[PDB]
Amino acid sequence: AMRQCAIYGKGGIGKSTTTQNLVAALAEMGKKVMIVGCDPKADSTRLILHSKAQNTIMEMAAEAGTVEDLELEDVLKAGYGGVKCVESGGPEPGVGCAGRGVITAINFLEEEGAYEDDLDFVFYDVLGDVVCGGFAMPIRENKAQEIYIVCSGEMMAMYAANNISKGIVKYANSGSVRLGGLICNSRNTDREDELIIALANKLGTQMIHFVPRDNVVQRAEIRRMTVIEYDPKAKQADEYRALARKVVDNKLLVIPNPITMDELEELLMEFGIMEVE
Amino acid sequence: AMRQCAIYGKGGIGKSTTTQNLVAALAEMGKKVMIVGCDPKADSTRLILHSKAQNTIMEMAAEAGTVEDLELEDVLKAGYGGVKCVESGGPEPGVGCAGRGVITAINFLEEEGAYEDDLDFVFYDVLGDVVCGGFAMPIRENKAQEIYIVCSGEMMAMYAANNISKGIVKYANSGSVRLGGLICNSRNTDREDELIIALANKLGTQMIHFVPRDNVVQRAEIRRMTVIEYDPKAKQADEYRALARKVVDNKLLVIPNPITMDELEELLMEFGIMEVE
Ligand SMILES: Nc1ncnc2c1ncn2[C@@H]1O[C@H](COP(=O)(O)OP(=O)(O)O)[C@@H](O)[C@H]1O
Ligand SMILES: Nc1ncnc2c1ncn2[C@@H]1O[C@H](COP(=O)(O)OP(=O)(O)O)[C@@H](O)[C@H]1O
Ligand SMILES: [Mg+2]
Ligand SMILES: [Mg+2]
Repeated sequence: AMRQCAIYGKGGIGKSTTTQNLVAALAEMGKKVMIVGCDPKADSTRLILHSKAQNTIMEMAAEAGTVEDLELEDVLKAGYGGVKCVESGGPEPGVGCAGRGVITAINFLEEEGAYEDDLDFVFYDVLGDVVCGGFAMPIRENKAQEIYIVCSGEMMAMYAANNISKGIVKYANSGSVRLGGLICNSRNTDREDELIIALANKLGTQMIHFVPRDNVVQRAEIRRMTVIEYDPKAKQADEYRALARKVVDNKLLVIPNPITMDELEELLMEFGIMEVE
Repeated sequence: AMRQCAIYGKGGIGKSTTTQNLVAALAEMGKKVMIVGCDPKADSTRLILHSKAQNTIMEMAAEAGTVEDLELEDVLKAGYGGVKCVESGGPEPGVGCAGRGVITAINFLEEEGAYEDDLDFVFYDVLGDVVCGGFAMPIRENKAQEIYIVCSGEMMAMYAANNISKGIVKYANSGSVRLGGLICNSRNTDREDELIIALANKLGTQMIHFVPRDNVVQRAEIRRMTVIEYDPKAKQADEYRALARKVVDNKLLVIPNPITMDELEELLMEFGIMEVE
């Protein structure tokens, strides 16, 4: 068995940083993990690979001729802790559907046998600002059974969490895609943890971890590393280890209860977020 | 003549706040303005209308039967300063293309004669995290001749600005869509203004205004108002008046020069952004 997990969230919220650090912690534990980048930014594996980014399946297929001329051994790349990494890519802006490369990538990986019995986890790092096309495919096509949403006390981040939850509800009749939890990537604001806990409770899930804002992340990323690799003794490394432990142990996978915009606004007002100075 | 402008940018960067405040300042000056919401969040007109949000063309068409059963006089709503407001809407998450409602809305507005000679400006408030489907339509179909990108020293915000610029370049052979400038919506970080000026120069454009981070925005928005209406004497009101003046006077509309990710990273490192504590 392997657990298929997808990390969703609005752009810039911390999906790739959180995913790569969580996965590094899992590898440090002895888990075998694959990361599948499903964001056109295509930098979802750079901290595992110590790289600028990674050439995408869409790019490699175009240079090879067709995706079928690609071999899995040429596409997947291993980095820190033996974590295997692949990037979907996507069309250039203004051309075709930004999510089209995700469909091509996931189907290629399945056909080519990337989902070897030995994997313990697959993480898809998925753009979440729209829930359509290839970005909806992990949910619509039952590819990621456990969705974790990175979010913060930002209204936009919570709105995205609600929209992703609506997509999960839409496809609940088929497959087994469920919301596994919210991950609060802190903006260093008062009561933020309480706010995301409250949002999670309203959606029917939980806040699986509160990730502090910590500049060690920037220092590690400037060096193309997870915090786990860059400074295993960092306080922030232990934060990602705690998140990884809780993901491993998590058994709550729900069909979420999307909320109204009135409920979101009440949450913000209640927890004095919009009133913090 | 009327100037057709589109405000693009990543989610949560400040498009709707900036657009509505800029437009309120234009109306305060005596300009006639229409705002067309092109973001599924569909709250791009609430501060002009003093409202929760606005019912969308997609919603109204579904209740009426077809979009052709709708009348312009039932769709457009006027708020502060006589500013006319409409929201496109979009499909629910997981269903169909998130941008489909933008195509329906803009075509409806054109067919129904919303672009009356008396308008001085139309502003489209467009989701910019992907540049495809209906979100690319204002560029692809030559609807917004002047694109202004709201951005900040956030790497994701600058990446979005570059991707939108790539979309402008893609469609430069036809129509007349051009990049008019970057608007820095400040994160209260050192040298941010210099950073966005540098990015603008690399793209071939300009930073048309640096909008400070100011909590009066939250206080006005809690009351469903632009700062312009809420407190015309606020320092931030004068900031939006300065932005509006510079938009009115702006004559630089370029085919931009998208940059590499290496150039973006160098910009961040140069201006010690990622190294600010
Ligand atoms: N917990 C954190 N502390 C400090 N910086 C963070 C943290 N999480 C993310 N970041 C920073 O935020 C930026 C965006 O994170 P990223 O993971 O790339 O977002 P996404 O993948 O959701 O677009 C990066 O510069 C990263 O260094
Ligand atoms: N200059 C500013 N100062 C303070 N808060 C701001 C400013 N600009 C935007 N905001 C806040 O940021 C949030 C997102 O702005 P919004 O315009 O809704 O973003 P977008 O439309 O790009 O998703 C809102 O809560 C708004 O109050
Ligand atoms: Mg990312
Ligand atoms: Mg908006």
